[PDB]
Amino acid sequence: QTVVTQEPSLSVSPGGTVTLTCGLSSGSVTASNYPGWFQQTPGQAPRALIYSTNDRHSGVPSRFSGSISGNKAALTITGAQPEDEADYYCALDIGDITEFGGGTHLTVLGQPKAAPSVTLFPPSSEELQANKATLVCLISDFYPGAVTVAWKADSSPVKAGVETTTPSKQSNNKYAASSYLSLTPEQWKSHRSYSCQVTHEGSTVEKTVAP
Amino acid sequence: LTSSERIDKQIRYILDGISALRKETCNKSNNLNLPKMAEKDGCFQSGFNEETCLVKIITGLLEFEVYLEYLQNRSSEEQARAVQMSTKVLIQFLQKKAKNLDAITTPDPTTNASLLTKLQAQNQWLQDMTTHLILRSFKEFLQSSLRALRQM
Amino acid sequence: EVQLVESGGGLVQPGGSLRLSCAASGFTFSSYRMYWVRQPPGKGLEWVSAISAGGGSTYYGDSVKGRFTISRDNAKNTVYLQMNSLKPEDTAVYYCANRAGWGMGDYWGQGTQVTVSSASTKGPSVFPLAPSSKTAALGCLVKDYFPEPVTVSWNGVHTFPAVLQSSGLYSLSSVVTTYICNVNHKPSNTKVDKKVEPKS
Repeated sequence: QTVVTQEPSLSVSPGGTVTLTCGLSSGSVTASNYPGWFQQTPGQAPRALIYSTNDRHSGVPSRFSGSISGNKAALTITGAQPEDEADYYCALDIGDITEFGGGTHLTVLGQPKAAPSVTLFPPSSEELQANKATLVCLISDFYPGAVTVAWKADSSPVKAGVETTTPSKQSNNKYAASSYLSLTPEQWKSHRSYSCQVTHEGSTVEKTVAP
Repeated sequence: LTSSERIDKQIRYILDGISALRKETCNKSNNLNLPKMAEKDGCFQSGFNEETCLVKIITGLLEFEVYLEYLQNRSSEEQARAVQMSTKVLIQFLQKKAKNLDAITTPDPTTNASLLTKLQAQNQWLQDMTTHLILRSFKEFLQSSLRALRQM
Repeated sequence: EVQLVESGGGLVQPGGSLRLSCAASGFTFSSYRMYWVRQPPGKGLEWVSAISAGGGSTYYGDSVKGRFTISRDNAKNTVYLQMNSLKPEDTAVYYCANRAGWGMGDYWGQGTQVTVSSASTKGPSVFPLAPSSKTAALGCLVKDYFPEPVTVSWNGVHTFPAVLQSSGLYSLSSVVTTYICNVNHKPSNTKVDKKVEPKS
Protein backbone atom coordinates (compact mmCIF):
# COMPACT_ATOMS: atom_id res chain seq x y z
CA GLN A 1 0.00 0.00 0.00
CA THR A 2 1.44 3.39 -1.19
CA VAL A 3 1.90 6.34 1.20
CA VAL A 4 1.56 9.96 0.00
CA THR A 5 3.82 12.08 2.23
CA GLN A 6 3.45 15.81 2.91
CA GLU A 7 4.89 18.07 5.67
CA PRO A 8 2.33 18.24 8.56
CA SER A 9 2.94 21.98 9.08
CA LEU A 10 4.83 24.86 7.43
CA SER A 11 4.94 28.67 7.80
CA VAL A 12 5.73 31.84 5.86
CA SER A 13 5.78 35.63 6.34
CA PRO A 14 3.55 38.03 4.28
CA GLY A 15 4.98 38.63 0.79
CA GLY A 16 7.30 35.60 1.27
CA THR A 17 7.82 32.45 -0.87
CA VAL A 18 6.98 28.94 0.46
CA THR A 19 7.20 25.46 -1.14
CA LEU A 20 4.96 22.52 -0.03
CA THR A 21 6.14 19.09 -1.12
CA CYS A 22 4.32 15.88 -1.80
CA GLY A 23 6.03 12.53 -2.22
CA LEU A 24 5.67 8.76 -2.56
CA SER A 25 7.21 5.92 -0.50
CA SER A 26 7.31 3.68 -3.66
CA GLY A 27 9.63 5.99 -5.63
CA SER A 28 9.59 9.24 -7.65
CA VAL A 29 6.51 11.38 -8.50
CA THR A 30 6.14 11.71 -12.31
CA ALA A 31 3.75 13.51 -14.82
CA SER A 32 1.78 10.18 -14.84
CA ASN A 33 0.75 10.74 -11.19
CA TYR A 34 -1.12 13.94 -12.39
CA PRO A 35 -0.51 15.81 -9.10
CA GLY A 36 -3.42 17.87 -7.78
CA TRP A 37 -3.39 20.53 -5.04
CA PHE A 38 -6.50 21.35 -3.02
CA GLN A 39 -6.92 24.25 -0.53
CA GLN A 40 -9.29 23.98 2.39
CA THR A 41 -10.32 26.90 4.62
CA PRO A 42 -11.93 25.77 8.01
CA GLY A 43 -15.56 24.61 7.79
CA GLN A 44 -15.27 25.06 3.99
CA ALA A 45 -15.30 22.63 1.05
CA PRO A 46 -11.90 21.95 -0.62
CA ARG A 47 -11.00 24.16 -3.62
CA ALA A 48 -8.77 22.77 -6.39
CA LEU A 49 -5.71 25.00 -7.04
CA ILE A 50 -3.37 23.07 -9.35
CA TYR A 51 -4.17 20.01 -11.55
CA SER A 52 -1.95 17.83 -13.89
CA THR A 53 1.18 18.98 -11.92
CA ASN A 54 1.24 22.67 -13.06
CA ASP A 55 -2.19 23.63 -14.44
CA ARG A 56 -4.12 26.35 -12.60
CA HIS A 57 -7.83 26.03 -11.97
CA SER A 58 -10.25 28.85 -13.04
CA GLY A 59 -9.79 32.00 -10.93
CA VAL A 60 -6.68 30.75 -9.05
CA PRO A 61 -4.13 33.58 -8.34
CA SER A 62 -0.90 33.40 -10.41
CA ARG A 63 1.17 33.26 -7.16
CA PHE A 64 0.20 29.60 -6.75
CA SER A 65 2.26 27.34 -9.04
CA GLY A 66 2.93 23.63 -9.43
CA SER A 67 5.88 21.51 -10.50
CA ILE A 68 7.85 18.30 -9.88
CA SER A 69 11.19 19.03 -8.17
CA GLY A 70 13.40 16.08 -7.36
CA ASN A 71 11.32 12.99 -6.75
CA LYS A 72 8.32 14.97 -5.37
CA ALA A 73 5.37 17.14 -6.54
CA ALA A 74 5.74 20.76 -5.36
CA LEU A 75 3.40 23.71 -4.64
CA THR A 76 5.05 27.13 -4.56
CA ILE A 77 3.29 30.22 -3.17
CA THR A 78 5.23 33.34 -4.31
CA GLY A 79 4.27 36.36 -2.20
CA ALA A 80 2.05 34.73 0.46
CA GLN A 81 -1.08 36.53 1.73
CA PRO A 82 -2.90 36.23 5.12
CA GLU A 83 -5.80 34.54 3.21
CA ASP A 84 -3.31 31.75 2.12
CA GLU A 85 -3.32 30.32 5.72
CA ALA A 86 -5.22 27.01 5.17
CA ASP A 87 -4.81 23.21 4.76
CA TYR A 88 -3.23 22.01 1.52
CA TYR A 89 -3.93 18.52 0.27
CA CYS A 90 -1.95 16.86 -2.49
CA ALA A 91 -3.41 14.05 -4.61
CA LEU A 92 -1.44 11.56 -6.70
CA ASP A 93 -2.82 9.05 -9.21
CA ILE A 94 -1.12 5.71 -8.26
CA GLY A 95 -2.00 2.51 -10.10
CA ASP A 96 -5.72 2.69 -11.03
CA ILE A 97 -6.62 4.78 -7.94
CA THR A 98 -5.93 8.24 -6.44
CA GLU A 99 -4.44 8.86 -2.98
CA PHE A 100 -4.44 12.03 -0.92
CA GLY A 101 -1.61 13.01 1.40
CA GLY A 102 -2.28 13.86 5.05
CA GLY A 103 -2.31 17.55 4.16
CA THR A 104 -0.13 20.52 5.15
CA HIS A 105 -1.26 23.23 7.52
CA LEU A 106 0.24 26.47 6.29
CA THR A 107 0.46 29.32 8.73
CA VAL A 108 1.04 32.84 7.44
CA LEU A 109 3.13 34.58 10.17
CA GLY A 110 3.22 36.05 12.75
CA GLN A 111 0.29 38.35 13.21
CA PRO A 112 -2.27 39.72 15.79
CA LYS A 113 -2.51 37.96 19.11
CA ALA A 114 -6.27 38.64 19.68
CA ALA A 115 -7.89 38.77 23.13
CA PRO A 116 -11.22 36.82 23.44
CA SER A 117 -14.68 38.45 23.62
CA VAL A 118 -16.48 36.64 26.47
CA THR A 119 -20.28 36.55 26.99
CA LEU A 120 -21.80 34.50 29.84
CA PHE A 121 -25.51 33.65 30.07
CA PRO A 122 -27.33 32.45 33.21
CA PRO A 123 -29.94 29.58 32.84
CA SER A 124 -33.33 30.67 31.37
CA SER A 125 -36.65 30.72 33.38
CA GLU A 126 -38.02 27.94 31.05
CA GLU A 127 -34.99 25.64 31.63
CA LEU A 128 -35.09 26.05 35.45
CA GLN A 129 -38.82 25.03 35.28
CA ALA A 130 -37.72 21.86 33.36
CA ASN A 131 -35.54 21.08 36.46
CA LYS A 132 -32.34 21.84 34.45
CA ALA A 133 -29.66 24.59 34.54
CA THR A 134 -27.07 25.50 31.88
CA LEU A 135 -24.48 28.28 32.11
CA VAL A 136 -23.44 29.44 28.60
CA CYS A 137 -19.87 30.90 28.19
CA LEU A 138 -19.30 32.18 24.61
CA ILE A 139 -15.60 32.90 23.84
CA SER A 140 -15.10 34.51 20.42
CA ASP A 141 -12.48 36.26 18.13
CA PHE A 142 -9.28 34.94 19.87
CA TYR A 143 -5.75 34.22 18.45
CA PRO A 144 -3.99 31.81 19.10
CA GLY A 145 -6.65 29.13 19.53
CA ALA A 146 -5.69 27.51 22.79
CA VAL A 147 -7.60 28.45 25.94
CA THR A 148 -8.20 27.29 29.52
CA VAL A 149 -11.83 27.63 30.68
CA ALA A 150 -12.19 27.80 34.46
CA TRP A 151 -15.67 27.60 35.97
CA LYS A 152 -16.27 29.71 39.02
CA ALA A 153 -19.05 30.51 41.48
CA ASP A 154 -17.90 31.02 45.03
CA SER A 155 -14.13 31.07 44.09
CA SER A 156 -13.77 27.23 44.34
CA PRO A 157 -13.35 25.98 40.75
CA VAL A 158 -16.13 23.78 39.31
CA LYS A 159 -14.58 20.29 38.97
CA ALA A 160 -17.14 18.65 36.59
CA GLY A 161 -20.29 19.27 34.51
CA VAL A 162 -18.06 21.32 32.17
CA GLU A 163 -18.41 20.67 28.42
CA THR A 164 -16.10 22.88 26.33
CA THR A 165 -15.76 22.81 22.51
CA THR A 166 -12.19 22.34 21.18
CA PRO A 167 -11.24 25.92 20.04
CA SER A 168 -12.58 26.00 16.48
CA LYS A 169 -10.87 28.12 13.78
CA GLN A 170 -13.55 30.38 12.23
CA SER A 171 -14.39 33.41 9.95
CA ASN A 172 -11.40 35.89 9.70
CA ASN A 173 -9.05 33.10 11.03
CA LYS A 174 -10.49 34.01 14.50
CA TYR A 175 -11.15 31.37 17.16
CA ALA A 176 -14.70 30.87 18.42
CA ALA A 177 -15.40 28.45 21.29
CA SER A 178 -18.04 27.71 23.96
CA SER A 179 -18.17 26.22 27.46
CA TYR A 180 -21.33 24.77 29.07
CA LEU A 181 -21.84 24.14 32.82
CA SER A 182 -24.65 21.73 33.81
CA LEU A 183 -26.00 22.38 37.33
CA THR A 184 -29.11 21.33 39.33
CA PRO A 185 -31.64 24.23 39.97
CA GLU A 186 -30.68 23.93 43.69
CA GLN A 187 -26.93 24.56 42.90
CA TRP A 188 -27.84 27.70 40.85
CA LYS A 189 -30.13 29.03 43.66
CA SER A 190 -27.53 28.08 46.39
CA HIS A 191 -24.33 30.10 45.49
CA ARG A 192 -24.00 33.95 45.46
CA SER A 193 -23.05 34.25 41.71
CA TYR A 194 -21.40 32.12 38.91
CA SER A 195 -18.25 33.22 36.92
CA CYS A 196 -16.53 32.07 33.68
CA GLN A 197 -12.72 32.59 33.65
CA VAL A 198 -10.87 32.14 30.32
CA THR A 199 -7.04 31.91 30.39
CA HIS A 200 -5.59 32.99 27.00
CA GLU A 201 -1.72 33.33 26.95
CA GLY A 202 -1.63 33.87 30.74
CA SER A 203 -4.24 36.68 30.40
CA THR A 204 -7.45 35.86 32.33
CA VAL A 205 -10.66 37.58 31.14
CA GLU A 206 -13.61 36.92 33.53
CA LYS A 207 -17.46 37.30 33.30
CA THR A 208 -19.99 36.79 36.20
CA VAL A 209 -23.79 35.96 36.44
CA ALA A 210 -26.19 36.00 39.50
CA PRO A 211 -29.74 34.48 40.12
CA LEU B 1 0.57 -6.26 -14.57
CA THR B 2 -1.80 -3.46 -15.70
CA SER B 3 -2.40 -0.02 -14.17
CA SER B 4 -3.69 3.18 -15.78
CA GLU B 5 -0.43 4.73 -14.36
CA ARG B 6 1.77 2.07 -16.07
CA ILE B 7 -0.08 2.62 -19.38
CA ASP B 8 0.34 6.40 -18.94
CA LYS B 9 4.09 5.97 -18.06
CA GLN B 10 4.52 3.68 -21.10
CA ILE B 11 2.96 6.21 -23.56
CA ARG B 12 4.97 9.13 -22.06
CA TYR B 13 8.20 7.00 -22.27
CA ILE B 14 7.62 6.07 -25.95
CA LEU B 15 6.82 9.82 -26.66
CA ASP B 16 10.25 10.84 -25.26
CA GLY B 17 11.73 7.98 -27.33
CA ILE B 18 10.08 9.28 -30.57
CA SER B 19 11.42 12.79 -29.74
CA ALA B 20 15.03 11.44 -29.18
CA LEU B 21 14.77 9.50 -32.46
CA ARG B 22 13.40 12.58 -34.38
CA LYS B 23 16.40 14.55 -33.05
CA GLU B 24 18.93 11.92 -34.13
CA THR B 25 17.37 11.86 -37.63
CA CYS B 26 16.75 15.63 -38.35
CA ASN B 27 20.57 16.20 -38.41
CA LYS B 28 21.15 14.58 -41.89
CA SER B 29 18.07 16.09 -43.68
CA ASN B 30 17.21 19.18 -41.49
CA ASN B 31 1.11 8.24 -50.02
CA LEU B 32 1.55 6.47 -46.57
CA ASN B 33 -1.60 5.07 -44.91
CA LEU B 34 -0.46 5.72 -41.27
CA PRO B 35 -3.04 5.23 -38.42
CA LYS B 36 -4.87 8.45 -37.47
CA MET B 37 -7.65 9.30 -34.99
CA ALA B 38 -10.92 10.65 -36.41
CA GLU B 39 -14.00 11.89 -34.46
CA LYS B 40 -15.90 8.64 -35.42
CA ASP B 41 -13.38 6.64 -33.33
CA GLY B 42 -14.63 8.14 -30.05
CA CYS B 43 -11.20 9.29 -28.74
CA PHE B 44 -11.89 13.05 -28.86
CA GLN B 45 -14.16 15.02 -26.46
CA SER B 46 -16.91 15.39 -29.14
CA GLY B 47 -18.50 11.92 -29.51
CA PHE B 48 -16.34 10.36 -26.76
CA ASN B 49 -16.82 6.57 -26.79
CA GLU B 50 -14.78 4.51 -24.31
CA GLU B 51 -15.42 1.15 -26.06
CA THR B 52 -14.75 2.22 -29.70
CA CYS B 53 -11.76 4.38 -28.66
CA LEU B 54 -9.98 1.50 -26.85
CA VAL B 55 -10.49 -0.67 -29.97
CA LYS B 56 -8.99 2.09 -32.25
CA ILE B 57 -6.00 2.53 -29.86
CA ILE B 58 -5.10 -1.25 -29.93
CA THR B 59 -5.84 -1.49 -33.70
CA GLY B 60 -3.71 1.59 -34.53
CA LEU B 61 -0.81 0.48 -32.33
CA LEU B 62 -0.84 -3.03 -34.01
CA GLU B 63 -0.89 -1.29 -37.44
CA PHE B 64 2.08 0.96 -36.48
CA GLU B 65 4.28 -2.12 -35.80
CA VAL B 66 5.26 -2.66 -39.48
CA TYR B 67 6.48 0.97 -39.54
CA LEU B 68 8.41 0.54 -36.28
CA GLU B 69 10.03 -2.59 -37.84
CA TYR B 70 11.01 -0.36 -40.80
CA LEU B 71 12.70 2.13 -38.42
CA GLN B 72 15.06 -0.59 -37.11
CA ASN B 73 17.10 -0.88 -40.37
CA ARG B 74 16.92 2.96 -40.81
CA SER B 75 23.62 3.40 -35.54
CA SER B 76 21.49 3.98 -32.37
CA GLU B 77 19.96 0.58 -33.34
CA GLU B 78 19.25 0.04 -29.61
CA GLN B 79 17.10 3.28 -29.50
CA ALA B 80 14.91 2.39 -32.52
CA ARG B 81 14.62 -1.24 -31.23
CA ALA B 82 13.61 0.14 -27.80
CA VAL B 83 10.76 2.09 -29.46
CA GLN B 84 9.48 -1.10 -31.14
CA MET B 85 9.84 -3.29 -27.98
CA SER B 86 8.37 -0.63 -25.62
CA THR B 87 5.32 -0.40 -28.03
CA LYS B 88 4.71 -4.21 -27.79
CA VAL B 89 4.51 -3.80 -23.94
CA LEU B 90 2.01 -0.91 -24.52
CA ILE B 91 -0.10 -3.17 -26.77
CA GLN B 92 -0.01 -6.06 -24.18
CA PHE B 93 -1.12 -3.60 -21.43
CA LEU B 94 -4.02 -2.29 -23.50
CA GLN B 95 -5.01 -5.87 -24.65
CA LYS B 96 -5.13 -6.83 -20.91
CA LYS B 97 -7.23 -3.72 -20.09
CA ALA B 98 -9.66 -4.52 -22.92
CA LYS B 99 -9.88 -8.20 -21.61
CA ASN B 100 -13.72 -7.67 -21.63
CA LEU B 101 -13.59 -8.21 -25.52
CA ASP B 102 -11.42 -8.13 -28.76
CA ALA B 103 -12.76 -7.31 -32.31
CA ILE B 104 -10.10 -5.00 -33.72
CA THR B 105 -8.83 -5.65 -36.78
CA THR B 106 -5.33 -7.27 -36.48
CA PRO B 107 -3.19 -6.56 -39.65
CA ASP B 108 -2.30 -9.21 -42.32
CA PRO B 109 1.38 -10.37 -42.05
CA THR B 110 2.15 -10.89 -45.80
CA THR B 111 0.65 -7.44 -46.71
CA ASN B 112 3.06 -5.87 -44.16
CA ALA B 113 6.17 -7.77 -45.43
CA SER B 114 5.37 -6.47 -48.97
CA LEU B 115 4.84 -2.87 -47.76
CA LEU B 116 8.16 -3.23 -45.83
CA THR B 117 10.13 -4.18 -48.98
CA LYS B 118 8.43 -1.30 -50.91
CA LEU B 119 9.49 1.21 -48.14
CA GLN B 120 13.02 -0.28 -48.18
CA ALA B 121 13.34 0.10 -51.99
CA GLN B 122 13.03 3.96 -51.85
CA ASN B 123 16.08 6.24 -52.26
CA GLN B 124 17.72 7.67 -49.09
CA TRP B 125 15.81 11.02 -49.24
CA LEU B 126 12.36 9.28 -49.42
CA GLN B 127 13.48 6.95 -46.59
CA ASP B 128 14.28 9.99 -44.36
CA MET B 129 10.89 11.61 -45.20
CA THR B 130 9.17 8.22 -44.49
CA THR B 131 10.90 8.19 -41.03
CA HIS B 132 9.81 11.80 -40.32
CA LEU B 133 6.21 11.01 -41.32
CA ILE B 134 6.12 7.77 -39.25
CA LEU B 135 7.54 9.53 -36.14
CA ARG B 136 5.16 12.56 -36.36
CA SER B 137 2.08 10.42 -37.02
CA PHE B 138 2.97 7.97 -34.17
CA LYS B 139 3.46 10.99 -31.84
CA GLU B 140 0.03 12.40 -32.80
CA PHE B 141 -1.65 9.00 -32.21
CA LEU B 142 0.06 8.45 -28.76
CA GLN B 143 -0.82 11.99 -27.60
CA SER B 144 -4.53 11.41 -28.41
CA SER B 145 -4.50 7.93 -26.83
CA LEU B 146 -2.90 9.48 -23.68
CA ARG B 147 -5.70 12.16 -23.41
CA ALA B 148 -8.48 9.58 -24.08
CA LEU B 149 -7.21 6.89 -21.65
CA ARG B 150 -7.51 9.32 -18.79
CA GLN B 151 -11.26 9.19 -19.15
CA MET B 152 -11.51 5.41 -19.59
CA GLU C 1 -20.32 27.91 -15.11
CA VAL C 2 -20.03 24.16 -14.33
CA GLN C 3 -22.10 22.84 -11.40
CA LEU C 4 -22.06 19.59 -9.34
CA VAL C 5 -24.82 18.94 -6.78
CA GLU C 6 -24.44 16.09 -4.26
CA SER C 7 -27.61 14.58 -2.63
CA GLY C 8 -28.94 12.71 -0.68
CA GLY C 9 -27.02 11.67 2.40
CA GLY C 10 -28.43 11.37 5.89
CA LEU C 11 -28.64 9.44 9.15
CA VAL C 12 -28.40 5.68 8.62
CA GLN C 13 -28.13 2.64 10.95
CA PRO C 14 -24.97 0.39 10.92
CA GLY C 15 -25.25 -2.34 8.27
CA GLY C 16 -27.61 0.00 6.41
CA SER C 17 -27.86 1.17 2.80
CA LEU C 18 -27.66 4.67 1.21
CA ARG C 19 -27.60 5.94 -2.40
CA LEU C 20 -25.83 9.21 -3.26
CA SER C 21 -26.50 11.17 -6.46
CA CYS C 22 -24.47 13.87 -8.20
CA ALA C 23 -26.24 16.09 -10.68
CA ALA C 24 -23.80 17.55 -13.20
CA SER C 25 -24.41 20.54 -15.49
CA GLY C 26 -22.36 22.91 -17.63
CA PHE C 27 -19.92 20.38 -19.18
CA THR C 28 -19.73 17.31 -21.55
CA PHE C 29 -20.44 14.74 -18.74
CA SER C 30 -20.33 11.67 -21.05
CA SER C 31 -16.74 12.67 -21.95
CA TYR C 32 -15.30 12.68 -18.29
CA ARG C 33 -14.21 10.20 -15.59
CA MET C 34 -16.11 11.05 -12.33
CA TYR C 35 -14.97 10.37 -8.76
CA TRP C 36 -15.97 10.50 -5.09
CA VAL C 37 -13.90 11.80 -2.14
CA ARG C 38 -14.94 11.59 1.59
CA GLN C 39 -14.02 13.79 4.56
CA PRO C 40 -14.57 12.18 8.00
CA PRO C 41 -15.25 14.63 10.91
CA GLY C 42 -12.04 16.46 11.84
CA LYS C 43 -10.01 14.26 9.45
CA GLY C 44 -8.25 14.55 6.09
CA LEU C 45 -9.42 13.86 2.51
CA GLU C 46 -10.03 10.19 1.48
CA TRP C 47 -10.60 8.94 -2.12
CA VAL C 48 -13.59 6.55 -2.38
CA SER C 49 -14.37 5.45 -5.91
CA ALA C 50 -14.16 6.37 -9.63
CA ILE C 51 -16.09 5.66 -12.89
CA SER C 52 -14.84 5.97 -16.49
CA ALA C 53 -16.75 8.21 -18.98
CA GLY C 54 -19.04 5.33 -20.14
CA GLY C 55 -19.15 3.27 -16.97
CA GLY C 56 -17.02 0.43 -18.35
CA SER C 57 -14.27 0.88 -15.71
CA THR C 58 -15.02 1.22 -11.96
CA TYR C 59 -12.47 1.68 -9.19
CA TYR C 60 -12.75 1.67 -5.37
CA GLY C 61 -10.70 2.31 -2.25
CA ASP C 62 -9.75 -1.03 -0.67
CA SER C 63 -11.62 -0.10 2.59
CA VAL C 64 -15.00 0.01 0.70
CA LYS C 65 -14.36 -2.36 -2.31
CA GLY C 66 -17.03 -4.98 -1.49
CA ARG C 67 -19.52 -2.57 0.15
CA PHE C 68 -19.75 0.34 -2.36
CA THR C 69 -20.89 0.46 -5.97
CA ILE C 70 -20.40 3.32 -8.40
CA SER C 71 -22.88 3.81 -11.24
CA ARG C 72 -23.42 6.52 -13.85
CA ASP C 73 -26.32 7.86 -15.95
CA ASN C 74 -26.57 9.97 -19.09
CA ALA C 75 -28.65 11.86 -20.49
CA LYS C 76 -29.54 12.26 -16.77
CA ASN C 77 -25.89 13.58 -16.20
CA THR C 78 -25.86 11.82 -12.79
CA VAL C 79 -23.27 9.66 -10.90
CA TYR C 80 -24.39 7.46 -8.00
CA LEU C 81 -22.68 6.05 -4.94
CA GLN C 82 -24.56 2.94 -3.73
CA MET C 83 -23.34 2.42 -0.16
CA ASN C 84 -24.12 -0.93 1.50
CA SER C 85 -22.98 -2.62 4.77
CA LEU C 86 -22.48 0.93 6.20
CA LYS C 87 -20.19 1.25 9.21
CA PRO C 88 -19.54 4.22 11.64
CA GLU C 89 -16.19 4.49 9.78
CA ASP C 90 -18.21 5.68 6.68
CA THR C 91 -19.51 8.80 8.53
CA ALA C 92 -18.17 11.77 6.46
CA VAL C 93 -19.02 14.60 4.02
CA TYR C 94 -19.00 13.03 0.53
CA TYR C 95 -17.86 14.99 -2.54
CA CYS C 96 -18.35 14.16 -6.26
CA ALA C 97 -16.01 15.48 -8.98
CA ASN C 98 -14.78 15.22 -12.56
CA ARG C 99 -11.20 14.29 -13.38
CA ALA C 100 -9.46 17.04 -15.40
CA GLY C 101 -9.42 16.79 -19.17
CA TRP C 102 -10.21 18.64 -22.41
CA GLY C 103 -8.80 21.95 -21.06
CA MET C 104 -10.92 21.74 -17.84
CA GLY C 105 -9.68 21.14 -14.26
CA ASP C 106 -11.20 19.10 -11.42
CA TYR C 107 -14.47 20.67 -10.26
CA TRP C 108 -15.95 19.45 -6.95
CA GLY C 109 -19.46 19.97 -5.55
CA GLN C 110 -20.68 21.37 -2.20
CA GLY C 111 -20.86 17.90 -0.53
CA THR C 112 -23.45 15.69 1.19
CA GLN C 113 -23.39 14.56 4.88
CA VAL C 114 -23.66 10.84 5.66
CA THR C 115 -23.97 9.88 9.37
CA VAL C 116 -23.66 6.23 10.49
CA SER C 117 -24.85 5.68 14.11
CA SER C 118 -26.95 3.24 16.25
CA ALA C 119 -28.35 6.37 18.08
CA SER C 120 -31.83 7.68 17.06
CA THR C 121 -32.77 11.20 15.77
CA LYS C 122 -33.48 13.77 18.54
CA GLY C 123 -35.10 17.17 17.99
CA PRO C 124 -33.77 20.18 19.95
CA SER C 125 -35.00 21.76 23.23
CA VAL C 126 -34.87 25.56 22.59
CA PHE C 127 -34.35 27.98 25.49
CA PRO C 128 -34.03 31.81 25.29
CA LEU C 129 -30.76 33.58 26.21
CA ALA C 130 -32.02 36.89 27.66
CA PRO C 131 -30.24 40.27 27.20
CA SER C 132 -28.83 41.26 30.64
CA SER C 133 -29.62 44.91 31.67
CA LYS C 134 -26.53 47.20 31.17
CA THR C 135 -25.00 47.48 23.23
CA ALA C 136 -26.38 44.06 24.36
CA ALA C 137 -26.11 40.40 23.18
CA LEU C 138 -29.16 38.06 23.18
CA GLY C 139 -29.35 34.43 22.07
CA CYS C 140 -31.08 31.03 21.73
CA LEU C 141 -29.81 27.87 23.44
CA VAL C 142 -30.42 24.81 21.13
CA LYS C 143 -30.15 21.77 23.45
CA ASP C 144 -29.66 17.97 23.14
CA TYR C 145 -30.11 17.20 19.39
CA PHE C 146 -28.75 14.44 17.08
CA PRO C 147 -27.37 14.29 14.41
CA GLU C 148 -25.95 17.63 13.12
CA PRO C 149 -26.81 20.15 11.50
CA VAL C 150 -29.01 22.83 13.18
CA THR C 151 -29.80 26.02 11.16
CA VAL C 152 -30.35 29.19 13.24
CA SER C 153 -31.69 32.32 11.53
CA TRP C 154 -33.04 35.58 13.04
CA ASN C 155 -35.81 36.92 12.40
CA GLY C 156 -24.43 40.84 15.07
CA VAL C 157 -25.41 37.17 14.30
CA HIS C 158 -22.95 34.53 15.58
CA THR C 159 -24.07 30.85 15.48
CA PHE C 160 -21.47 28.94 17.53
CA PRO C 161 -20.05 25.44 16.83
CA ALA C 162 -21.91 22.62 18.64
CA VAL C 163 -20.57 20.77 21.71
CA LEU C 164 -20.38 16.93 21.66
CA GLN C 165 -21.39 15.60 25.10
CA SER C 166 -20.69 12.24 26.87
CA SER C 167 -24.39 11.47 26.04
CA GLY C 168 -23.66 11.65 22.28
CA LEU C 169 -25.98 14.63 21.69
CA TYR C 170 -25.07 18.13 20.47
CA SER C 171 -25.92 21.58 21.95
CA LEU C 172 -25.18 24.99 20.33
CA SER C 173 -25.84 28.76 20.84
CA SER C 174 -26.65 31.58 18.37
CA VAL C 175 -26.09 35.20 19.61
CA VAL C 176 -27.04 38.70 18.20
CA THR C 177 -25.09 41.88 19.16
CA THR C 178 -39.02 41.90 18.44
CA TYR C 179 -36.22 39.25 18.52
CA ILE C 180 -37.14 35.67 17.39
CA CYS C 181 -34.63 32.90 16.51
CA ASN C 182 -35.77 30.40 13.86
CA VAL C 183 -34.26 27.00 14.79
CA ASN C 184 -34.39 24.27 12.10
CA HIS C 185 -33.27 20.67 12.61
CA LYS C 186 -33.99 18.90 9.29
CA PRO C 187 -32.82 15.34 10.41
CA SER C 188 -35.80 15.16 12.93
CA ASN C 189 -38.00 17.66 10.94
CA THR C 190 -38.25 20.07 13.94
CA LYS C 191 -38.74 23.83 13.27
CA VAL C 192 -38.82 26.10 16.35
CA ASP C 193 -39.58 29.87 16.36
CA LYS C 194 -38.86 31.41 19.81
CA LYS C 195 -39.16 35.08 20.79
CA VAL C 196 -36.38 36.14 23.19
CA GLU C 197 -37.52 38.97 25.52
CA PRO C 198 -35.57 40.89 28.25
CA LYS C 199 -36.37 39.51 31.76
CA SER C 200 -38.94 41.60 33.73
